[PDB]
Amino acid sequence: RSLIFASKQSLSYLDGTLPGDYGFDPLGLMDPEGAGGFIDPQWLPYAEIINGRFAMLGAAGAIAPEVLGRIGLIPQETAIPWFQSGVIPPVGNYSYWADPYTLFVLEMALMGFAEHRRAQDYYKPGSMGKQYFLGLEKFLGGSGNPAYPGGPIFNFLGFGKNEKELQELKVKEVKNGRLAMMAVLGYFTQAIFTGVGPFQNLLDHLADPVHNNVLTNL
Amino acid sequence: MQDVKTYLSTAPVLATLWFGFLAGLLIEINRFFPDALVLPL
Amino acid sequence: RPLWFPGSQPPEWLDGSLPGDFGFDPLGLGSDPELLKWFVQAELVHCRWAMLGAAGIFIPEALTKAGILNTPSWTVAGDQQYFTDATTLFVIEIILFAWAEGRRWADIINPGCVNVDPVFPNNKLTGTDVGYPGGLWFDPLGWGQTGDAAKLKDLRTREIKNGRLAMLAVLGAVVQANYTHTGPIDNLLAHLADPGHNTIFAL
Amino acid sequence: YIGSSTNLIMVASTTLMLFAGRFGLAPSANRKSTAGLKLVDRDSGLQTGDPAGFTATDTLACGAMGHVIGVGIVLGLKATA
Amino acid sequence: DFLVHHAIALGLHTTTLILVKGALDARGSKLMPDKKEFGYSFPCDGPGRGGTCDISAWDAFYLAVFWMLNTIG
Amino acid sequence: EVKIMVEKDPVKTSFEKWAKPGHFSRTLAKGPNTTTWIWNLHADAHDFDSHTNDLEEISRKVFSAHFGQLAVIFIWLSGMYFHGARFSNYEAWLSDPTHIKPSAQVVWPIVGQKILNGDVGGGFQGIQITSGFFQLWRASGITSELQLYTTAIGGLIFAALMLFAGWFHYHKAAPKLAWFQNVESMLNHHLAGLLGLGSLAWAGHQVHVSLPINRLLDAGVDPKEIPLPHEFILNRDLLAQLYPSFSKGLTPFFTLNWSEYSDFLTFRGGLNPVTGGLWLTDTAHHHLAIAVLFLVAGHMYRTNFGIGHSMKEILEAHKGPFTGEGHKGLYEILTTSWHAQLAINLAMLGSLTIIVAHHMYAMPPYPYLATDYATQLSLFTHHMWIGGFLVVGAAAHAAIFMVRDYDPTTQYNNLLDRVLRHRDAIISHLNWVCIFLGFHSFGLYIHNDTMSALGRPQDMFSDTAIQLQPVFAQWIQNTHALAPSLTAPNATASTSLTWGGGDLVAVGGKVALLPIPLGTADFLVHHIHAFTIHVTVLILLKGVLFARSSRLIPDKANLGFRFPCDGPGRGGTCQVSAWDHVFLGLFWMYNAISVVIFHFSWKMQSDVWGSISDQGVVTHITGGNFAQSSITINGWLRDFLWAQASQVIQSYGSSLSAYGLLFLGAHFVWAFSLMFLFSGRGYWQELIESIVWAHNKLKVAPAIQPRALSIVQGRAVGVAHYLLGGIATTWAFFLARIISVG
Ligand code: CLA
Ligand code: CLA
Ligand SMILES: CC1=C[C@H](O)CC(C)(C)[C@H]1/C=C/C(C)=C/C=C/C(C)=C/C=C/C=C(C)/C=C/C=C(C)/C=C/C1=C(C)C[C@H](O)CC1(C)C
Ligand SMILES: CC1=C(/C=C/C(C)=C/C=C/C(C)=C/C=C/C=C(C)/C=C/C=C(C)/C=C/C2=C(C)CCCC2(C)C)C(C)(C)CCC1
Ligand SMILES: CC1=C(C/C=C(\C)CCC[C@H](C)CCC[C@H](C)CCCC(C)C)C(=O)c2ccccc2C1=O
Ligand code: SF4
Repeated sequence: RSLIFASKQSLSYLDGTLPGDYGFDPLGLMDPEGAGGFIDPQWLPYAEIINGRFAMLGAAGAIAPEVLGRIGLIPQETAIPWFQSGVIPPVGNYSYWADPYTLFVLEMALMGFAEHRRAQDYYKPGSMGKQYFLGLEKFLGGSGNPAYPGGPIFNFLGFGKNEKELQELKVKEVKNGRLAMMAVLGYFTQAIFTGVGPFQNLLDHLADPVHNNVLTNL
Repeated sequence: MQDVKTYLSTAPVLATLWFGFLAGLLIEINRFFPDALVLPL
Repeated sequence: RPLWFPGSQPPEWLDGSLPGDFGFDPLGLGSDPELLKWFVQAELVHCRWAMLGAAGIFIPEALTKAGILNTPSWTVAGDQQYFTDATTLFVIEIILFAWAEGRRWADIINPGCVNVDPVFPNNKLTGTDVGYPGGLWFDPLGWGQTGDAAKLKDLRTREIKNGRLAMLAVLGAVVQANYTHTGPIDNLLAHLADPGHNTIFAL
Repeated sequence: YIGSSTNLIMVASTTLMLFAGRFGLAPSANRKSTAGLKLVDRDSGLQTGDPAGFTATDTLACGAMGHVIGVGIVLGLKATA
Repeated sequence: DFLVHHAIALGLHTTTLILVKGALDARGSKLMPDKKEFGYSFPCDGPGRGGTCDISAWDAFYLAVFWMLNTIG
Repeated sequence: EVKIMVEKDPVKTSFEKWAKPGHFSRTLAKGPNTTTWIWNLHADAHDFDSHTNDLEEISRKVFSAHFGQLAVIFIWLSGMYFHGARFSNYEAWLSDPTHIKPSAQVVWPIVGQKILNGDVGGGFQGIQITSGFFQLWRASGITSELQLYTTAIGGLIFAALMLFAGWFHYHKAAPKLAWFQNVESMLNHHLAGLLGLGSLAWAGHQVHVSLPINRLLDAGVDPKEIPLPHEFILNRDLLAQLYPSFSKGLTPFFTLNWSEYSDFLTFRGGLNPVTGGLWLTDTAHHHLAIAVLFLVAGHMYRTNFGIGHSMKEILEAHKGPFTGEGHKGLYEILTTSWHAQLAINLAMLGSLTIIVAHHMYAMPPYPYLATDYATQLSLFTHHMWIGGFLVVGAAAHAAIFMVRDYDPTTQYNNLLDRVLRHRDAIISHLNWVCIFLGFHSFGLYIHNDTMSALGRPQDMFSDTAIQLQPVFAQWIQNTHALAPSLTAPNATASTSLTWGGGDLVAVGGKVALLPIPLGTADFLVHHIHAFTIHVTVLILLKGVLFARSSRLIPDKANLGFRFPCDGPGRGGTCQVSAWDHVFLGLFWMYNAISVVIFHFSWKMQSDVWGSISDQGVVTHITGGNFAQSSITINGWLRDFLWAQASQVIQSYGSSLSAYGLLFLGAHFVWAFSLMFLFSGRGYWQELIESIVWAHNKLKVAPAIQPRALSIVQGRAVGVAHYLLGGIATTWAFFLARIISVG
């Protein structure tokens, strides 16, 4: 029953059925009175899920080639920060098997075969596991809530079978999800200010914290 | 097209499509046959 | 029913009765039933001209690269000199297609009227559907006139889907000649060497 | 820089304005000034753990008036002394 | 001289147009059949029936004084 | 209480309402029966208050119409950047702009119009543009045409976004009425989010992109070898070699050592002697200051976070003994009427555009703006015409608020009720000051014409005859020149060169600016300007005040806005309507703004624009004749309307001959206006009856009955051709003369 940063306008719709329902809504964004296209109580918890899971793949992924290079498990050519890895070819470009403009077309082809399927399950649940898709359309049916399908592919260890266990574990997903969005936003501002990768930013601060903070470094 | 072609058949659109074709034709006559003051035929 | 967008509801005007119907109408231009029959007739001759187009673009240029034939590229094929001038090659073709497509114009408007040969009235086309004329001049093997309708619909679906790949291909050959200034078989072999880099973003 | 005059003004401009917004000396979200400059209580709806009524809006509002006033005192004293 | 003689013919023809129109629609017209019972130089007949500004024959004379000025100019 | 109220799918996106043209109005939904239906179809097309009585759907219509307008402006900006990218000599002009004219329009060689592709310089043929886009892109730091093409396709992307948002906020998620009635939040997000963050973002551009590129452009560096704008952001040593204050790296900003930013954030003032345009260290300090000031002003009003102002509480506490219950209900005026807010916003935008015109000839913000005289004359003239049109439209929508949204029950004994209660006093005293200004300015001109005609040059109002020196303006110009020494210390130079601080700036051998003299001629023409502005205020304010009723017609509000008259009664009630006062104020805007731009063109062609030879001698275009000829109407007809029109009429057979063609066709449209203005409906209706008889004789009668244009429509067509023809006449004469002598 922990409640922080809440208002009586915010608790009119945040009744606690959400996983990360801590009452934090000062602006009043999940109000069902003016629910529209993207500012509505059906898309916004599901938007935090997809932004949470891409940031948990993002915050872990932008530091993993830098941590693994200091301990000596990957080559130093790939042991590079995230910004000088072909993402922003101004601050640095690394030569992959393809140039990143061709890799972007390969990205949105595979994202277009993955996020269009994720899109139409939100508008109508279970309507995608009917048409033939490579003999694997039966597993891609999903639940009523489109943030958690829980099929044979997205729950392939079956972890969280109990309803009380799965609901409490959904709280740990969004709280690790929300920390990862502030990490990637923290990764973004440190890449512009410090100009060096985030694992070097942790190692610089762990040696001299009073001389390598945000105030000293730009 | 029971109503899209009805909008396309309205007076300003059909004046734009005809005079676009009409001025399009008279410009292209004035390219291959320019400075035409006397009809030779 | 296979559909182009499996979550979407199929349109009312695309009921699946047409060959190659996958419900793809986001702009809804085939909503009128009178204009839908014109557009199906427009798509049939578009499909067959592009498959005839793709056999004159990608087949002889593959034989040009393999050394089987010494034909020029498809972009510069009209620039070549022949026994008839290319300005007056058009009006021979326009006259010959005023009888080919003008008599096809009557079949779309009035079905079952131009199926009889005017010079010899005993000769006639064995066709009952608009866009599929039949007869000896167009179906000499008789594969398009079958008693069963499920096999006949799938064979017409096989004709449409083979067509619309070529309409992507001939349009693909046009933009490749405008961008790369290279024959599309040579664009394929450049892409077959290094597909990571030799793309549209190779500039 | 810690003992410099820029730090001591900007700390004290922020601290005194947060002291004024908490101890009922400044306008805040939960108390309004009328045309007579009289502090009258209101229910803004914002709920925090402060019994006086200090919320997350006021610590951003009085921090800003700790900063808008505090920038002007620092650069006012820089051009003068 | 040809072109300005057609300007002259334009001026005489349009002044004659307004003046013959004023003289022959003087008694009445399809907009207002009782123009004779309102006198010659009456102002208008009101905003009703679309609008009846300059409906009188004096107003056609008025509009053709501009046309004689343009013609003789 | 401020939060998002929208609702989902109000109207279905269908073309069946496109096919029926008059769907918005109940009278036009029955179909046409006369040819006046077509004109009321366009007249009531945008009038959303006449369609429905529900303000919610009206506000949704206005919001999506704003998005469609934004899409049209982004399409226009996409076109002007694509014309810079492909059909211009912007790189050639950017190599050296003192000899190559700015040109961004190529015509097609079809019918002899290829002579309009003139020799503008740089090995380029095209129409010489006067819109100032080249100097704007030089001030933006644009070096290549690839950046112009990228901005064009980005603007096309934003135009598609505005079209998508206009469809979205009418057919998918449209806001409700209380969303638009949150005016405190709208002002908080327009002051801080739009004008504050916009000024802050353009300040960041003018710190990183405009400033180093324009510093390298002052050094004579070729733009093909100037480093690209992101290289200053990436290689900050390259940015530090031009400004050493960048070597500290954002630590003086958070430690309040802003004076250490004195290398690139300055309060210099004046013009760059290299280019003739304002400094971008001053334009970047300007934008940073108006951003740290608009973002402060955007935290003023009360949305839903407790702190702020209810502006009804601001208004209802503003009440005085000379008014009583004033300012009360004005919040209910400005949140339930779109026309009242449109009147205020149009008055501020038109007056602001006039501010823009004066603050651009006088303080030219763009490099080589002042020395390209065509750009200066066209920018001043364009912004004066836009500003005059918007203030006449401000009075228009003020009058529409009176005739259709003014509720007298909610407005008792406030400011508006008392202004209506003494409107005879306002209009009569305005009438007196207009007649007094008319005699004491134009009769002074007539007196100068008479004594110059009668051979009495000493009996005139000259600088040599009876002097009328503007001592207040001549003192405020000395106060603005002798300011940096005592009243504004921290300034290196003065605000503008036109004040009197010297600094004869010569850029390319042509005068950018110098001290502007103010004499008897300037006094006379400023009193003409005050007179014409006052008379435009008189017709427009009379239409606002007598929109409800009059002594003549006490039931004028029931007749509406676009009604012609009551009839020939009460002596004649022709043009009693508030619309007809907007119609006459359009003519008085023509008169006012046309004399403003005429005074501008002659004043700076005589006293500012010119050339500087060796040993500091300044030869103007029309040397020194404003002080002696602009005091008589014969000088205005002779040394301005005849001497300077000696390049619009003999431009035939050259590249400027389209200005001669549009000069003559503009005279045509003006004399065509006099057909609609001087005539009336009933004559044309009976002439159309004769033509309909000739059609009945040959069985070519249309079922849509041919009708004459309505009286409101005939006046609208006449004033539209009058403004179009006269404004196009001045446009053609200006853009031929100052291109020819520039
Ligand atoms: C901080 C947020 C903010 C900002 C930046 C603006 C900005 C704007 N508003 Mg908006 N508005 C907001 C919030 C905001 N609004 C709030 C909270 C309210 C509700 C009370 C309104 C309700 C309101 C209405 C009803 C209308 C506007 C209109 C306008 C436009 C001004 C007209 C123009 O030509 O400007 C210059 C235009 C531009 C510079 C174009 C910029 C367009 C881009 C895509 C940004 C706009 C999206 C969004 C507002 C902010 C996203 C920021 C993004 C860049 C990260 C402009 C787009 C007017 C308009 O034109 O309607 C469309 C209009 O009358 N506003
Ligand atoms: C911010 C700008 C703004 C706003 C929102 C509006 C909004 C409106 N105006 Mg307008 N108004 C303004 C400013 C603006 N105006 C200005 C600039 C003026 C001075 C001219 C006025 C004067 C005013 C009056 C006099 C009246 C309105 C009215 C109207 C309403 C509907 C008009 C309609 O259906 O369009 C109709 C659109 C046309 C007929 C298009 C014609 C465009 C002009 C007149 C001619 C073409 C000019 C063009 C540049 C020349 C090209 C020539 C070429 C094609 C050959 C609507 C409320 C009317 C109303 O009833 O209000 C409720 C009306 O009576 N307006
Ligand atoms: C349906 C839909 C739905 C809704 O409506 C919406 C939308 C979207 C609109 C849609 C879609 C559309 C599309 C996709 C289109 C496209 C098309 C195409 C591309 C065609 C082509 C098509 C194509 C074609 C025919 C082609 C043809 C070809 C040809 C003849 C060729 C020829 C040739 C050859 C042999 C070779 C030589 O050496 C040369 C030549 C002579 C050259
Ligand atoms: C929990 C608690 C506590 C604590 C509290 C505190 C200590 C608080 C803090 C707070 C704070 C301490 C806050 C601050 C804030 C700040 C702000 C809010 C800021 C803002 C800013 C702005 C507004 C901007 C700026 C600027 C200016 C002003 C000028 C120009 C430049 C710039 C832009 C930068 C105590 C111990 C009592 C007790 C127990 C409990
Ligand atoms: C001329 C005139 C008319 C008559 C104006 C009319 C009939 C408008 C004519 C518009 C066009 C020219 C007719 C409609 C054109 C159609 C679109 C058909 C196209 C034919 C060609 C233009 C291609 C008035 O009604 C009027 C009313 C009040 C004061 C002054 C006047 C006035 O001066
Ligand atoms: S506006 Fe027309 S109807 Fe009304 S009084 Fe004048 S002329 Fe008569």
